[PDB]
Amino acid sequence: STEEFGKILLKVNQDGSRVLLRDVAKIELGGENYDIIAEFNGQPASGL
Amino acid sequence: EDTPQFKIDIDQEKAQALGVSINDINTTLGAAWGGSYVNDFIDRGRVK
Amino acid sequence: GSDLGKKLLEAARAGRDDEVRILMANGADVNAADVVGWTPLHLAAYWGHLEIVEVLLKNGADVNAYDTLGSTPLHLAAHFGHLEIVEVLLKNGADVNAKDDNGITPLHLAANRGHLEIVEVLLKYGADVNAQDKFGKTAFDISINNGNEDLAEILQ
Ligand code: NA
Repeated sequence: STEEFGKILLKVNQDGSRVLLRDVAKIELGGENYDIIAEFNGQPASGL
Repeated sequence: EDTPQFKIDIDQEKAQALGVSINDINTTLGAAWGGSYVNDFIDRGRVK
Repeated sequence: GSDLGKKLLEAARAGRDDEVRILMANGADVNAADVVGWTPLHLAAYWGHLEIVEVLLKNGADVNAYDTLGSTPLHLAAHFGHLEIVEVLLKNGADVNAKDDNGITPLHLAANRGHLEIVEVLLKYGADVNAQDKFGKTAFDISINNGNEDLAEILQ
């Protein structure tokens, strides 16, 4: 899940505060690529 | 059927705090308890 | 370990209510434990079999029985989101502040898996919100690290 990737510990600062991956990045379930977008009669679609 | 198994959680913060790499932790556990195929030697003309 | 003890462990796990009933009548050892120290109550708590948790406690099961790593049925029930079983265990005198060998409590486990209803019940029966595990972590420390907004607000 995004939540688990979010709480990945990148480093711990001198004062003891934690830098998590969600502190340096937005974490979402997104496409491997964003090249192909398909429509069927105008409405959203995928296909083979 | 499902059986009892021993879940161990590595504390990433404690490892980083003591300056212990996760590679060294995971190798030590894996090598010791699971075994590790390192490389080949030659026993009386046969690679093993 | 007896013949009926092993049968009860398997029945408690499988959720076979009618078989547990017959085994309770024949005096199957309720304090029977497998090699990892899990009682029928441990197993019933884990797999979420409410009827059998109730029947085992009626038949003098140890509500605070601990496995070889110091984990109780309340630990299991709290961790795996079984709200009804948590209430029953606490009503039959389960230690709400029970610590395993890692210093982890039912509150810690419930907080980790974001079981809000269970956290409220544990706090209602007087769960120590300031209780620290072996790493000095509270149920609150778990809520902010997990980024659980609702949970963090309750553990005020
Ligand atoms: Na690794």
